[PDB]
Formats: sequence, structure tokens, C-alpha cells
Amino acid sequence: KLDKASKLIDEENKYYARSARINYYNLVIDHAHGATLVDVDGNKYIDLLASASAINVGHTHEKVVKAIADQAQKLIHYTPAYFHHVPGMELSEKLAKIAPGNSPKMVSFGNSGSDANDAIIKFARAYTGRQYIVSYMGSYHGSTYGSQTLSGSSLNMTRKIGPMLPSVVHVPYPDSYRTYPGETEHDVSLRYFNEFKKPFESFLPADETACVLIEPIQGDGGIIKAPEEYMQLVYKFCHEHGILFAIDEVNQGLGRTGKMWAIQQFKDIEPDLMSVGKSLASGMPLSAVIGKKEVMQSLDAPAHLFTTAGNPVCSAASLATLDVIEYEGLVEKSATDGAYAKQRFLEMQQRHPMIGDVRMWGLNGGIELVKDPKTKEPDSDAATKVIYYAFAHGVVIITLAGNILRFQPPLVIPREQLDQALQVLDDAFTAVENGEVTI
Amino acid sequence: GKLDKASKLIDEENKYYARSARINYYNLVIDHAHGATLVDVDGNKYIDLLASASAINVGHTHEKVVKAIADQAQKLIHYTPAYFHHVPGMELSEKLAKIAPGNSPKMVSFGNSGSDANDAIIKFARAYTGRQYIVSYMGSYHGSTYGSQTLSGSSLNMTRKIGPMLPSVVHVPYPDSYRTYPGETEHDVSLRYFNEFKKPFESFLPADETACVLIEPIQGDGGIIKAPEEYMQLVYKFCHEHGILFAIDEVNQGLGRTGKMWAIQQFKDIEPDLMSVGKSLASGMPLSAVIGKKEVMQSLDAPAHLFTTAGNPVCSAASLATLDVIEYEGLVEKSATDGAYAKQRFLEMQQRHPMIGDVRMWGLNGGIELVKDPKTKEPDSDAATKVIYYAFAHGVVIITLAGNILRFQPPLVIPREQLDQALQVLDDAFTAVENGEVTI
Amino acid sequence: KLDKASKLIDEENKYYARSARINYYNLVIDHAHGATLVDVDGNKYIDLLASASAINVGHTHEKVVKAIADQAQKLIHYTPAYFHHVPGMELSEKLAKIAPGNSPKMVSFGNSGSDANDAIIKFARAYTGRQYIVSYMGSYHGSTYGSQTLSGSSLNMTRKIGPMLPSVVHVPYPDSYRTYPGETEHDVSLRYFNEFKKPFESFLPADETACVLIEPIQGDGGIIKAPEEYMQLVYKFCHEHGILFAIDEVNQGLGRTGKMWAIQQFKDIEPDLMSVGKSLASGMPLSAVIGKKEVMQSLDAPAHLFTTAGNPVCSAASLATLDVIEYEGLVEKSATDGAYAKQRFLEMQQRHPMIGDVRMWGLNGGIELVKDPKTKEPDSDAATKVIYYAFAHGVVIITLAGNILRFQPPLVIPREQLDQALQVLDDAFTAVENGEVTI
Amino acid sequence: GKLDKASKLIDEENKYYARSARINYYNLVIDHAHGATLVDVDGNKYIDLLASASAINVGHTHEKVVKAIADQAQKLIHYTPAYFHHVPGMELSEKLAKIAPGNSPKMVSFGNSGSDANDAIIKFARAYTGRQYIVSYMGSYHGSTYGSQTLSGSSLNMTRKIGPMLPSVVHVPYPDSYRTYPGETEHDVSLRYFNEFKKPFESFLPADETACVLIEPIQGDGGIIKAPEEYMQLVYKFCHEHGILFAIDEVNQGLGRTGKMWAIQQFKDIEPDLMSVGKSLASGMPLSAVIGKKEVMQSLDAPAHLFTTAGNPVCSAASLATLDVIEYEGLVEKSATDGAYAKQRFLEMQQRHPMIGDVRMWGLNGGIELVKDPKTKEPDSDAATKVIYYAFAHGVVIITLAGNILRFQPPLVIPREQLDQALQVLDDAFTAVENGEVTI
Ligand SMILES: CC[C@H](C)[C@H](NCc1c(COP(=O)(O)O)cnc(C)c1O)C(=O)O
Ligand SMILES: CC[C@H](C)[C@H](NCc1c(COP(=O)(O)O)cnc(C)c1O)C(=O)O
Ligand SMILES: CC[C@H](C)[C@H](NCc1c(COP(=O)(O)O)cnc(C)c1O)C(=O)O
Ligand SMILES: CC[C@H](C)[C@H](NCc1c(COP(=O)(O)O)cnc(C)c1O)C(=O)O
Repeated sequence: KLDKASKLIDEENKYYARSARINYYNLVIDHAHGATLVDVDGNKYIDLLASASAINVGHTHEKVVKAIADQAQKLIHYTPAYFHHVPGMELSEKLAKIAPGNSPKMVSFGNSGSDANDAIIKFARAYTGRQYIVSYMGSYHGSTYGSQTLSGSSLNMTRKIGPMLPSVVHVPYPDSYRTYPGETEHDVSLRYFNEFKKPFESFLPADETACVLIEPIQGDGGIIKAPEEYMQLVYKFCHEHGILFAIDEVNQGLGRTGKMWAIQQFKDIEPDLMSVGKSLASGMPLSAVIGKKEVMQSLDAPAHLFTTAGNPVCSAASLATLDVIEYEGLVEKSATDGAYAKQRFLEMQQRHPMIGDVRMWGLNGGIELVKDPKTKEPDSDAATKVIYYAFAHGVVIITLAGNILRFQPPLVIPREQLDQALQVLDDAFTAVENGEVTI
Repeated sequence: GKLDKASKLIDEENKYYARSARINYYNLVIDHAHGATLVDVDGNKYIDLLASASAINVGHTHEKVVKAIADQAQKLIHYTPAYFHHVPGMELSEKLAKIAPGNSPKMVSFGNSGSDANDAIIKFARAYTGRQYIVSYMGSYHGSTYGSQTLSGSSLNMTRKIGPMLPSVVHVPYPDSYRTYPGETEHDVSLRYFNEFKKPFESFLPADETACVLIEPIQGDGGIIKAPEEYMQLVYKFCHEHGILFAIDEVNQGLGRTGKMWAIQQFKDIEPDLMSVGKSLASGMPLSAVIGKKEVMQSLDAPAHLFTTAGNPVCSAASLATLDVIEYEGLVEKSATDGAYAKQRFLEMQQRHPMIGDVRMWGLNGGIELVKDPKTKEPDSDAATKVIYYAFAHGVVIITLAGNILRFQPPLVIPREQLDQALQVLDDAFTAVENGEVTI
Repeated sequence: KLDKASKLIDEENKYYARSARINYYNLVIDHAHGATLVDVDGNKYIDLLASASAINVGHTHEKVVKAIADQAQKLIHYTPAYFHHVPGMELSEKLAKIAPGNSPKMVSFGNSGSDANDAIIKFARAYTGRQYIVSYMGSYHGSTYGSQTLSGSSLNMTRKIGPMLPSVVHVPYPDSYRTYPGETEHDVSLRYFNEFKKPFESFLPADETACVLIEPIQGDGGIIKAPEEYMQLVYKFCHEHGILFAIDEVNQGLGRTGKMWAIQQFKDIEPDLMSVGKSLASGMPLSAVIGKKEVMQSLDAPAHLFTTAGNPVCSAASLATLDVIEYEGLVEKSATDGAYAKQRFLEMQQRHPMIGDVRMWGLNGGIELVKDPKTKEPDSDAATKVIYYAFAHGVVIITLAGNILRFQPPLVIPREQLDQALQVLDDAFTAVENGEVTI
Repeated sequence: GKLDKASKLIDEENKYYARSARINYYNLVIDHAHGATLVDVDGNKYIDLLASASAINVGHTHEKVVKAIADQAQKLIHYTPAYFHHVPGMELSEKLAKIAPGNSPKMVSFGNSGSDANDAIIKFARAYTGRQYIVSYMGSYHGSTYGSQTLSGSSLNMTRKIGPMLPSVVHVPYPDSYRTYPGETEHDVSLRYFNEFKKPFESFLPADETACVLIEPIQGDGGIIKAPEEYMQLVYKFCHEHGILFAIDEVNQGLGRTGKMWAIQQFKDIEPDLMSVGKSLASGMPLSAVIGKKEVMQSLDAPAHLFTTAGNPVCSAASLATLDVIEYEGLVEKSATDGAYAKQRFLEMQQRHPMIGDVRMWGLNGGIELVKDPKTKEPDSDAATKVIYYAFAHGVVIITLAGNILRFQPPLVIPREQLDQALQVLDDAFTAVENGEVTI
């Protein structure tokens, strides 16, 4: 079942540092296609992680596979940091326009979402001439010294490595589930906007805040969407004070949320800056920061550039990846399957009381499990047990914040495989309730 | 116009793509390449003396690399090593552990770029030592991420308008063997620079609170300068006697570029606690790695250092094929031989062309420093611009460092006939510039 | 009436930086005694400010004046950084014992409360080996880069002078007066302790937090005392995580609150570190950091010291100051006149509904003005009128946060003077209601 | 008998007073003092050569200052200028703004210590220029507050255990004119050190982002080291050309200590943008001030920089008197005259005592650097210790700088008789060390 896989993981742990991996189970993938993973042992699973929302278009999509192998024969690499290639020129043009909004934009290439967010700090700082950056608790923007300082979802991203980047203030992200009693969405929006302002009313000058970076829906936080009114308040606040408005679309973008972009789950908001990564190259190492033209011109070279960034083989794969999304109606597909998945999960909650909250926007959801529906006490054990039952039954799914099931399969997932996956979870809950799982 | 398409395409790209993301030289829209041969969209062929900033050690589109890229992609394009495992990456992390310089057990951590690798060095060093301070050199380049960019010291536009930078970082002067004082021997240089090295430790920087010294055995972007043997030994000793980790940046000078596997092996008996790799690691595919002594790498918990796409299975395959080409075609030796060849050729050119003030070369990695007057050693950026622009017009691509130093880093697999063409174009370029035939 | 006063200030304003003063009145003091001020024109005023709670024992106190004169003849100054003098040895020993708690304590001198709070950062980091400091929004700790970074009461303390000291996190301070509908003190305490945790649950590791600095009662914030329950939750949390618990007694200490130390207004709380300043030497430049011996021995010379710090003249003045507090029973006097003062103001509140909130502990209080009781909207206009009517009727009083009247007279103030001052304040409110005062 | 009472008071103070707040030399428990005379609790007399870190330029307990203190204490012990005004402070701030070097209008701002004055400099420079980076020197001491301590560079214990320190700060070497390279002239020294000064600016530090350069015209803590005239001129010019404010620390070397009113007046026509004053300003009473060109001092709104006790009416009275005494007694001139004499006394000594490697002196303000051998210049801290204890046992109080440098900064009023007494004792000390007659 996992024999060949375990023998190898045990040799990788001698040579590969434990800091670079979050460990759940022994999974040594041989190959995969669409939403199906096959390990070296021959076990087939249904993928509900999509490699951390990096494979919206499914594993080894033939169009993407072909682009890669085609481009590799011509030019594996020549750095855009010095010269020019057709795939990159084409892709920067396309990203500049498909980004939300109608203001002219420019693009800057990276290898990872992390460096894209580092870029955001740069551009924001150089454009405004201000130094302070506001980010959110519960957020995750990367592992580079800039984007890690912004993050607030793991204490291990601060431990033993400080001091971090100076001039960063964190604020709390609106939690609509663990609220005070009798609190409407409007009250939640107003409460969290009060917290948002307190720093600006005490030690943090609004005139010296370069920007505010926010995930329209916090991924690592537990698929938490900020209330519509809250986003508007913060948005208005930024433009009223010269503070750039930046979004992290690294995880929640490219159709994940049932719209091209997660910020498009909101009314008429265009970001000054935004980070795109992961799925852009179907898992290949490509990222980008997109921004209003005037902001992207604020820096002179080489303020922000990487040798391997905007790799032609990777740019080709992103060009195919985007054609796949538009041509297979993946954005629209996600909104639909996300609505059907929500229904089945809301129905599961009528039978399984442990499922405290069902958050879902497109094929993008968080299934928050608790010990009691009225106390909302996190249940890491129920959640932990559910996934293992899933793994042993051909479904790969993980957790966020211990007790929340992370549901983010490839957007191209066939309906047959979704019902097949949604069933195994239905069983997992019963299996857990009837005390049948002991990890 | 030889560049009729290239110019038209760049005019559009400059509207959508930030200008800070590229150091502009020539209108070069590459269509395809192989070995040390590049072909633009207009059909013009060039000899590659830049190797995409030493990211193409084994030459463009090597069939083994191309094949590994195509084979691996079909089976699995990606699945993050930050959560799960794939065979190509398990194998590469093992190989990079043993081929790393020194004999101490080592562990590897993958990244995407040279920049994030050095960012990791800071963390691992800080985490292991329990100290916060980091020492790096002026004239260095470690990356474009907030950590590595703070360590760098080669471009004022890497500090400008993005401050404040990362705290607890101190810069020291890197030993310069060309612009020295009258009568200074190598021993004098080593001592003078080691003495500047100490000053901060003798004043405000506690040696006991310094997590590590990061250094380029040969500064690349700094103008291809090699630290004198004795200097490196003084520094290396000082670190050990004080519990400071000794880290090296091998992102540019590594993988057979200097004529050995690692630039550090040009120095006697030195094993680093931490080292950064990238670029040529996967023939230009985005893949880096930090490699350090086992006990250091273990000093951090997850997810202190990971990237979704770092250790990409396609890039891992690419890298294994790359490392195989270096071994099988004996590229390390070839660099040492053709390097030695290039060096003499350039030293002979210097005898006829006094604008060439200094010839620095180790493997097929060289800096040809151009100066107005050999006695004053005053930099001649205008001349070096002329040489390179003449070369471009004559089918040879080559850029500069620090304005006046010609950058010599072609793919290690370059055929002797093409190495000789390029050298002749360069020679011709020098004569052409002397006669005032080249206009910038 | 302000002739000589105004002519002198015009001449001063060409030479003294405007940032070195917050301007109220053309008040040039020639001399003073007890709670009576006398300007260079002959006008008399009752002091309700006490040089910012720096004159607890009253102006030109016989004991304190004589002490200063006698010491200046024997030795104006010798630095304790290098050599010893008797007045300093007695002071450092005495303070070490009159500090709250019975754990053994050591003392280190400074010149102002600012540098003492800078010391607290040093000693905390040193002892714990941790780098992160947690301070409060709405706090004021000093004008030195360390203490200024910890501060949170004026955006002008951050502007144009950054970057600030790294590894500092700001948490909100419990606000009893402006709460949400139907909140009890218990809800306030739990809410604010809930905000306090968020950072430790996201990006701030408790295990890497050296300390938490807090004012038992925020002075600059507006005489805001934190709920007993809150404090205990914080204090307990600190001990469970190895986080030192620091207090800033610079403003609210030395009997100001009706007990020796503002921290003693809470139950069984001994700080690991405490800053003292202001009134310790009757306004002479002298401060101190007092901590548990094990904490203070964590530093080697000269990590923290000052040339003029622990000055023999300012040490003598302090010894005499502490003698007055003890001999004249000023701690008890403050508790009593404070209890009395509070009831008088509570009584003024019932008759004057522009008094939104009456915060008082000992002879120190904030009298917050509002436009409407239900809204609790700040009424800066009214407050400014009151303080100008006051000055015009021989009473010197300033505001905190624009709308809060700062009631902090010398502890030795005579009941008659106190009553006359209170009566003028009563008249002021009545006058402002009748529309009789415009500046 | 001699220090028995002092050893019991000190044994008890060590239980309550932190060891970090004092540099321990001797069991000197002072009862009173006047001029350059110190008297312990046992009635022992000592000649003061430390002037309590040069905070007693006008001698201990000057009668005019004492009267100033007592008279004022009776009128008003304190009322903060942060909120209100008092005549003594208004007079002082006016006078400081005029006696400051240069003819450009100035504005003052009061603090309590040299430290907060230096933190203020950072603020003012950053606020005026809009730039963040500050440049200070190694071997410098500017204070114990987090800002000024970060600029400081004279002690490792001022950084240990307390970081991270204030960001955006770079340290540069100070010109050493004693431990030079063989054959170096003042010119050579000046150019070498100016060249080191530029390396950061030529590598990672953007000059257009450097708010200022803070410097001690003569380093006090460093060992009484004066920068060469030419060097200072070059740095001065560099600052003006790039908009970088030029700040000086006059806390230790100001108020007539060097033979001129300001240490910077030892150089030709150099007016600072910002400067810091303290110590002697108020004859030891806690008062400091930052002084700068008006336009610079107007770049902050309140309360960016203020202290409750800062500008205390008694301290200002003390300061006003101390300034009249300097003037009335011609102390500036006396520092130069008696400084020139003391310098010769020490040079005559150096002729018979070759352990005296260097005699640095400017006013009654010197550093007598003691070495093991004149050729090698190896520091002899052992000898220094012995000399200072021998001096202490024979009624002369004096301490060292950097372990091997004797610190010479008595009260400027020192009577010639006492000066010769002390001098003769230090001579006796050298002879005594020579003969191994002194054991610590
Ligand atoms: C442990 C979290 C893992 C690494 C991962 N974090 C992704 C992430 C990144 C990181 O971009 P890289 O990692 O591509 O540089 C940036 N921004 C957001 C919003 C992200 O969500 C995840 O969410 O699964
Ligand atoms: C202008 C910088 C250019 C592209 C490039 N320098 C890249 C570089 C990097 C960053 O590696 P990335 O860029 O993969 O993160 C890291 N370390 C060294 C020594 C490097 O030399 C050069 O040498 O031309
Ligand atoms: C150990 C050095 C001792 C304390 C002392 N240092 C004083 C000093 C200060 C500190 O000013 P404070 O101490 O008034 O804040 C600031 N600037 C210079 C040039 C100084 O020289 C000395 O000179 O002996
Ligand atoms: C604007 C606040 C003014 C100046 C003043 N603040 C004093 C203060 C200080 C400053 O101590 P210093 O300045 O002696 O170093 C430190 N800590 C607390 C709690 C303080 O309250 C006040 O309370 O009116």
C-alpha cells in the first residue's frame, strides 16, 4: 500500500531538511492526470489538494505538457532580466489585461508567490515614498524575508530567524464564524474595521503607510472570506489616505473562487498591486506581480529581478494554462461545482453535527469541524481522523489550522470523481462518529 | 534592419513589462538556441559569451536536459515537495548532498531562485547559532528577495526606495587585487583587507552575536574578483574560533564554472557550513538549493522555509540531467582547460591593447577590466560599451559588469572553433575602438 | 495681564524648536509653591497639572529645596557610572525596597522616564534572550528611539523619523467608556484579552516575547485604568510563557493614584521591571528602572548608563521627596482627596451631561467631555473652552486626547485650593452650556 | 583607614545598584569636591583628572553655579517646558543658538543627556532630508539610548544581548594617525580613510538616501583621536554635495575642552547642520541640547522630541552660570595655554619613558597611549592599569580609555600647582612601573 513509498521517504529525510515540508502521510507520487494521483505503489487517489491550489487545470494537462516539451526544444532558458523571448512578452501582455480592472498595468516576473509579494512591498514603498506595510493575521504570503514578515499564520515563520523586515503592522482578519452572540454580518464588518483603524489612530501614520496587502479570502487562515462591507471600508480608507490597495491572488486566483479572481467576489474593486503565483504555470515555477502602470514604473533596474524568473519553458506552460481555463470554462465550472459542493456539504452538516461551518466559494472551501456546534471548540482530532480515513480510501485531503478540512481539487475535476470524493467524506464522518478510526 | 522584428516586439513589451525587471543592452529577441549558439527571431546567429548569466553551463537545449524535461512533464508536471514527495526530487537532494564540497554529512533544502537560497542561509544560520547578526561583502550579489538584497552590495538601486532593509546586517570590503596601493604584495592585500574585516568586530559588532559570514569565493557581479588564498584562510579561521558559520554563495561561480565543481575548491581545505546553489543547477529551469552541514539544517521547524513550486519535479529531472552532462562531458575539466586557454589569449591581447588594464580568469569565467590609462587604472565604461556593441554587430553577445569590465562566461560546452571566433571578434573590437571606428 | 509673558515667548519661539513643546497658554512661571503658580506678571494660579504629575510634593517644598541647596555646595555632580556618592547609594537602596512586592530588587539610574523605558527593553531582552517587546496603543513611554517606538499616543512620534526600533508589537488597551451595546466590564476584559492573544496566535511567538510593558493606568490615553480582570489575565499569561511583566510607573507612581504605585491598585501583582521618573526628584532630572535582582544582573557594563544620571543633587532631592510622601502621608491624602474629588465630579456630571465619563483614582483623574451621552462623541470644542475659562479664572489645567480634562494637582494641595479649583470647573461647564466662552 | 569606610558603602550599594551602570576602577566614595579637588568620606584629597567624564569643565562646585542652583531652586524647582515656560530656559536656548559655531541662524531643543541629544539628531536629520540612512563611526560613543547607542561603536557590551538595534545605520572607520602603515603621511592617512568612507556609498548605501553623517571632531572614547584636517574637509564636502547633513558630537569635546569653544573649531570654516551638547553644559547637572540650522529644526511638529524634566529651570540656571564662568575666566584660552604646557610635559616624559607610544593632546584634553614597544606599538594595558593605581594611591584620580590609553581631562580651572603635582605623580608612576615596583 505504501511500502515502496516509505522506503524512499526514509532516505529523503537523511538528505532533505524537515523545515521545507509539512508532513501528513507518506505519499510518493509517480504520475497523475486531471484529478487522479498514482503513487509508485500503483494506488490511485482523487486529488482534493491540487498541490496547494497550484493545479487548477488538472495534472499533466496535454496542452500544458505539449507547451513545455515544445518550448524546451527551442529554448529552455534565457533570462528576461537581460534579454527578451516571445513566450514572456506574450504572457506579460496577457496578464496585464486579464487582471481585474480597466486601468493600464505592467507586469514583473518572479519564480514564486513569495518573491511576488516581496515585490509588492518594493513597488508600494517606491511609488508612495512611504515605508509602513499593513498585513493580516492568519495570512500567508510566502517564505522570503519580506513576504514572511507579512504573513501571520504560523508562529514557526517567526521563530529563531528574527529580526524580520521593519515597518510592518498586522491587523486582524474578519472571522464570521467565531463571532460574538447576535452579531450580524454588518456588525462583524464594523467591529473588524474598528480594529483595522486603531493602529492608524495611535502609532501608525496613514500618510506613511505604503500599502495594505490582503487576501480576498484567506487560504491558510481556513478559507475565510472577508465580509463584502468590510472590504469596501478598507478599500475606501486606502484611497482616501494615499495607501495602495494590494491583494494576494497567489492561492485564491485564476478561477479558484468561481470567478477569475477572488477580489471579483466583491463590488468594483481594482487593486493597485497584486501577486499571482502557483497555478499560473500549472505548478511550474512562475509568479508575477501586476500593478497599475504608474506604480510599476516607480523602480529602476535592477530593483526587482531574478535570473530564472520569466523562464520561457515556464511562460509557455502559463500560456497554455490560461487557454485551458478560458476554453474549458473553468472559472464558470468552479462557481457551479462550488455551489453543488456547498449543497452536499450543507446537507452533510444536517446529519453530521461535527461540521460546524461550511465555507465555500467555487471549488474552494473550508469544512470547519468542532466538538460541539454551540461552543465551536476546534476539533483537530475529528478532522485529523477524517482525512486519514480519506487517504486509506483514495482521497487526498489535508487540514488548515488543525481542525478545518481544506477542499481545493483541480477545477477540471469530473463530476463522477467529485461525488466519489464527497461520498468518502460522508463515510468518514459516520466512521468517526461511530468511533472507527484510530490513526 | 537586421533587427526589424526584435525592435517591434520590444516596443510592445516595454508597455506591459516593468523596466526594473531588465538591464537593457541590445534589442535581442531570442528565438532558439543550442550549445553556445543563439538565433533571434530575425534569423541572426550569435556566439553566447554570457550563458544567460552563467545559468547555461552545459549549453542551450542540451538533448539530455530537453528530454528529461519532456519525459518528466508528461508523467507529472508538478506536486509540491512542501507537502508531498516525488522521486526526481528525492534523488537530486541526495546527489547535491554528496557532490557538495567537504566530507561532513549534509542536508539540502530546495528553493526556486538563487535569491531565496541565500534568504534561507540567513534563517538557518540565525536558527542554528542563536545569533542575529549577518556579515556580507560590498560588491556582492545574493538576490532580489528582502533577505538576499540586504546582503548584496553591488548596485545602489537595490537599496533605493525599498527601505528599510533587513536589520542586523553589516557590510565589509571585499579584497581587491587590481586597485591596490604601490608595492602591495598579495600578502599585504590579505592583511589589509582582513584588518578592515576585523574593525567592526573590534568596535560595535560582537563576534559572539554574528550568526554567519556570507561570501562569494569569487565575486561575480562585483567584476569577477577572487579573494586571495590567505585572506580566505584568515576569515575562515576567525569564524571557527568564534562560532560563526562560514557560508558561501556558489550560485554564479559553482557547477564547474571556475574549473572545479565549486569555486570554494580553488581554496585549500575549506568546507562551508552553508552554501547556496542555483542558475545552472537545472540549465535555467527555476531551481535553487541551500546545502549545509547536517546539524545546521536541522535547526529549523516547518514551515520556516518552503515554496509551493520549489523542487518542481520537471526542474529536478532537468537538474539531474544537467549534473550528468557536467560529469560525462567532463565540463569541469573543460572549463579549466579552455579557461586556461582563454586567460592566455586575453593576456596576449592585453600586450597589444593597453586599454585592457587587468585580466582576471578562473575556468571559463573571466573579467577583462578596461581602463583609460594603465597607470591611473581609471575605469573606461565608454570603451567597454563600444567593444560589446561592436561584438553584437559581429555575431557575439557579451555584456558588462560595473560598467568597464567585460563579462566572459560562455556555456562550458562551447566548441573551440566558436571560442576562437569570439576571441577574434573581441580582439578586432579592441583595435576598432582604438581607431575610433565605433560609435555608441 | 500676560504682557511680559507674551513678549518673552515671541523671543523664545525664534530659538526653541516648536516640537519641544505642546502649546496652551502664554504662561511664563517666575516662581511657585505647593499648588500655587505665579507668572512673571504677578498672576496667581492653582496648579492642576503639577508639571505632568512631576510635582507630587508641591512646588519649592522646604525639604526638597533645602536638600538641593545643601548638596550643590558639597558636590554638584560626580558620575555613578564611574564613581560613588552617598546620596545615590541611599536612594538606590531605598527605592529597591519601597518598590511593589518583596522579591529582592536592583536599581539602575537614568535621567528621564524615556531612558528608563529604553532600559526596560534592554534588561528584558538580555535576561530572557528574546527580542520581541509588546507595548500598548494609546501608551506614552518616552522620546528616545526605544521608548518612542513602544509608544502609541501620537502619530507625530512616528512620522518622518523612522524606521523605528525593530521587534515591537502594539496591542489595544482596554477602553471601558466607549464599548459596544450592553457590554459589562467582564466583556471588555475578555474582548481586550482576546485582542491581546491574536498576535501570539498568529505571528508573534510567546516563547520569543521578552516582555510586555504596560501603564497600570494610561496617562496620555486619558487616565484609563484597565479592568482588574484584564490585568490578571495578562499577568498570568506572561508568567505561563516566560514573558516578563513590566510596568510604567513614571506618570501614575509615587502616590499619584492613592497608593504608592498604580500597579498596587490591582491584586498581588509584582512586576519583573518597572520604570520610575518625573516626581521622584520633584521635577529634577532623575529616573530609574527597578527590577527583580536576577533580571538586573543580566547586563554587563556599560550596556546601560548616563553621565549625569544618578546625579548627587538630584539624588538628594529625591530622598527628600520620598520623605515628604511618607512624613506628610501623601499616599493616603491622595486616596482620600481623590475619593472626595471623584464624588464632587460625579455630582458635577449629574448636573452637567457634557461630562460623558468621570475617571478617577486618587488625586489623578480624567474628565471626558462629549456632545451627547448616548453617542459619546468627543467634544474637543467644549473641553478647550473649559480650559481657557479656567486659565482666565486662575486655574491651570490641560487636556488629554483633545476632549479629556486632565486632573493631576500636587498631592499636597490644600483642600481650600482644591475646592476653589473644583468650583471654577463647575462654573466653566455652566458657562460653556450658556454659550459664554469663545476663544 | 584610607578606603575602609568606602568599601562598606560600596559593598552595600552593589547589592542594590546594577553592575551595568558602572565601570569599576577604584573605591572612590566622594563626599564633596571643589575645582579639581575631590575629597572622600575619610577626608582624603585627590586631584581630579577625569572631570567626571569631562562634565566638570568649570571645576567642581563653582560658587557662581552653586548660587545659581540654590537661588533658582527656591524660586522654582521645576515646571516642564514641554508645556510651559520659565525665564532661565528661555535665556539659555537663546544663548546656545548664538555661541554655536557658524553664522547661520539656529534653533535649540533641550534634553537631559548627550544620548537623547544624539537620538534627536537622528530624528531631525531624517525629518528634514526625508532620507532614512544614518552614518556614524567605529570607535565612537554617542549614548546609551537605543538610537544613540546604535550609532555608537566603542564597546561590544553596548550591543550584546540587546538587539535588534535601530535600523538603517552604517559605521565607517575613523582615521587613526598613530597605528598607520609605514611611510604614511597625514595626506595618505586622510585619503585612505576617505576612500574607506566612500566604499559603502559606492556599493550598497545610496548617498541620496543618507540623512546624515554624525561624527566626533575628536573621538573621546576612542582614545582622544583627532581626525586629520584634510579628511574632515573631504567628508564635509561629500555631505554638502549629496545633501547629506553634517552633524557633530560636542558632548565630550565641547565647551572649551579642546582649547577652542568647540572641537570642530579645530578645523577651518566648518559649520555643522546639527550638533549635540551635554555634560559640562550644566556643570554636571542633567541637561543636554541639540542645536541646528533653523530650517532643519523646523521639520518636526510636537511632540516628536521632548522630555518632562528636560530644560529644568535649575539646570538652565546652572548652565547659564557655567557659560558665564567659561567666558569670565577665559577657560577656553586657559585650556589651550595649559593644554600646550601639559602636552610638552608629556613629550618630555616620553623622552625618558619609551612606554609612552603617543601623546595626543588638544587643550587640557589628552590621551597618553601606553605601548609595550615603540616599533610594534603593541598596547600595554598592564602598564596603564599600574600607572592609574599608582596615581590613585598617591592622590591622583585618572582612568583609561581602551585599556592602554591614559585619559587626561581635568577641570579646565585646574590651578597650575595642582596640575604640576599630578603631572609629577604620573612621571613617578612611569618610573615606578619601569622598575616593577607596582603590582595591582
Ligand atoms: C504552508 C502554506 C503553503 C506553502 C502554501 N502557501 C501559498 C501561498 C503563497 C506562497 O507562494 P509560494 O509558496 O508559491 O512562494 C503566497 N501567498 C498565498 C496566499 C499563499 O497561499 C499553501 O497555501 O498551500
Ligand atoms: C543582476 C543579477 C543577475 C541576473 C545575476 N546575479 C544572480 C545571482 C543571484 C541571484 O539568483 P537569482 O537571480 O537566480 O535569484 C544570487 N547569487 C549570485 C552570486 C548571483 O550572481 C548575474 O550574475 O548576472
Ligand atoms: C563610558 C562613556 C562615558 C559614560 C561617557 N560617554 C559620554 C558621551 C555621550 C553620552 O552622553 P550621556 O552619558 O551624557 O548621555 C555622548 N557623546 C559623547 C561623545 C560622549 O563622550 C564618557 O565620555 O566618559
Ligand atoms: C506628551 C506626554 C508628556 C511629555 C508626559 N509624558 C510623560 C511620560 C513619560 C516620559 O518621561 P520623560 O519625558 O520624563 O522621559 C514616560 N512614561 C509615561 C507613562 C509618561 O506619562 C505627560 O505625561 O504629560
